[PDB]
Amino acid sequence: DLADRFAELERRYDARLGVYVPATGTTAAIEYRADERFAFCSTFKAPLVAAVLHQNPLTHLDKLITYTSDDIRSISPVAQQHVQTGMTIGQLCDAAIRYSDGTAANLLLADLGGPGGGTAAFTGYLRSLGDTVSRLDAEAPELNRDPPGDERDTTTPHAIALVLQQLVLGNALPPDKRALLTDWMARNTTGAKRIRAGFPADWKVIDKTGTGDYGRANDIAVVWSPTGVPYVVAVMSDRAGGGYDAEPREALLAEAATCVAGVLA
Ligand SMILES: *C(=O)[C@@H](NC(=O)[C@H](N)c1ccccc1)[C@@H]1N[C@@H](C(=O)O)C(C)(C)S1
Repeated sequence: DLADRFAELERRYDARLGVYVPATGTTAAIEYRADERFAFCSTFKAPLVAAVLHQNPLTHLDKLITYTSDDIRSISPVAQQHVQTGMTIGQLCDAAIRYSDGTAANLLLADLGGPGGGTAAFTGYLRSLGDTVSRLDAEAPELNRDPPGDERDTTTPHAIALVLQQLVLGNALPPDKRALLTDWMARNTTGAKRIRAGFPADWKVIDKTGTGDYGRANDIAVVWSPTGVPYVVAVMSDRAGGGYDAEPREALLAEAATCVAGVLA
């Protein structure tokens, strides 16, 4: 039984696990702790890129953004290198999704603009998609640090899956912008050991990960069967029992995804 398997994984990893797969043509929704809040961590970068794409003409991708030494405040594998040159909006989107670059995401939040360095506008974008649950309150590095249970900087597996479904499968974005987001997630470099590890190689997987303090490890994905039937998969986890420095455990997500894949096969 799925719920039993998910509970077994929680015990194995001393973790809290949340899973949501929306209902489809012939499958019921899969849900486990799906309405409990979990920190977004870097998963917010996927709808962030959607918001920036939606907000602007496509060629806003070519706008060069400049920044400085004091802007590097978080893991930023790509932006660390381009302080002098600056990065285009398209480069920032690419880095935010594919390398989970924190500076890139902070700069995208500032591009979106408005109160809270862009976090209010980000939240407003989610509200426009019918998500009355999620909230972003801080940028990097703070957004990954809220104590377990705190509602700041949280979503739920259910909420984020419905958002991702609209962005990738539905009509939240026009086809050209939708393809940009989809391709960046398809080319993600950080997800090999999470949802991807749970699905057979002949399933397509696109995803965006997040990792945070208190053992936080998330992954949100869209997967397509070998015959092109898509499913949205959100898996979220934390390990409050280990305190702030608890190690995130990717294997928990790989195992959860393997269980989901077994049901969807
Ligand atoms: C988003 O979740 C980001 N997380 C962090 O910057 C955390 N402070 C962190 C936790 C563990 C190791 C390094 C940083 C980025 N997204 C993560 C991910 O996509 O899983 C990351 C580890 C690639 S950094």
